[PDB]
Amino acid sequence: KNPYSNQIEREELILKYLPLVKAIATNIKKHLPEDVDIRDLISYGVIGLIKAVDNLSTENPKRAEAYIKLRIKGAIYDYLRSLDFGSRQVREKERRIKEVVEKLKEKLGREPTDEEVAKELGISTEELFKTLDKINFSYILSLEEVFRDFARDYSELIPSSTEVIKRELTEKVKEAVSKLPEREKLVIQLIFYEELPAKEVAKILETSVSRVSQLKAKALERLREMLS
Amino acid sequence: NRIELSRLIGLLLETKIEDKVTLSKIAQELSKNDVEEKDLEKKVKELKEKIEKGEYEVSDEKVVKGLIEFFT
Repeated sequence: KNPYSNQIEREELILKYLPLVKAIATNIKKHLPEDVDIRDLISYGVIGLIKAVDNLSTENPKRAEAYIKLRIKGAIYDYLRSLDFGSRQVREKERRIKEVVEKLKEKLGREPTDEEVAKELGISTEELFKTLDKINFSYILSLEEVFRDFARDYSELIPSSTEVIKRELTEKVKEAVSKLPEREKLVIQLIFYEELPAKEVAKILETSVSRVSQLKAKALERLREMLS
Repeated sequence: NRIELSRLIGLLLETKIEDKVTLSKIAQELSKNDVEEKDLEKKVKELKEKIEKGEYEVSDEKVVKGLIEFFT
């Protein structure tokens, strides 16, 4: 293989999977504060796609591709993990918004429109939202590490035993997912299986964003706890 | 698109300051297709039309698909 021929095989690859980085990022964004630049995501995304193509050994287009994703995503999360998502300041904002929403459900005898919660918290609806998404993502990440343990822990017997086995976790979820309250499951499915943002979910349920938002965050917390 | 994207991917691989830039430029190029918009409601109004009209079921499967297909 002429160095130029190699140089091109690589290029044309990194290039063929660029779109994968794209969607992954575009998707992982549906769970993040609007202020997170997707560009930034895609950037780190690429990094990994390369690192992947690079440290890649021939495999089947199906098997290879699986590795790519698992590296793109990795790249990205690692970046996100670097931010203040786990901060205590966020775990607090959680509790506080819980109060506020409860305090108004009673005070008004109904589900507080986002803005009611906004005003009652003395912040923008915009602000409220970014904060909910941060909270949520904290769990999304907390929950990430769960699948990182159901692997990095067993994976030691992953090369010593080098995909259809993962269908263990695939079923290990149908477990706590059975333990997911008729409401919580309805949101999750609408968010994940449906590829949908909290804002859109609240529209498909004619409810509040803060409402759906609190549900998701509730759900994940469960799933995290059970699958953990 | 590929015309330029190619240029850059290469430009990037020939070598990070400028790279972070070259990279930053690739990132820029990958979003231009913001037009993904599609079914901006249709997919939702349809769902609701199938939410109240009992045409949407919460099978732990679908819920588990989503959860996995995302987390993995």
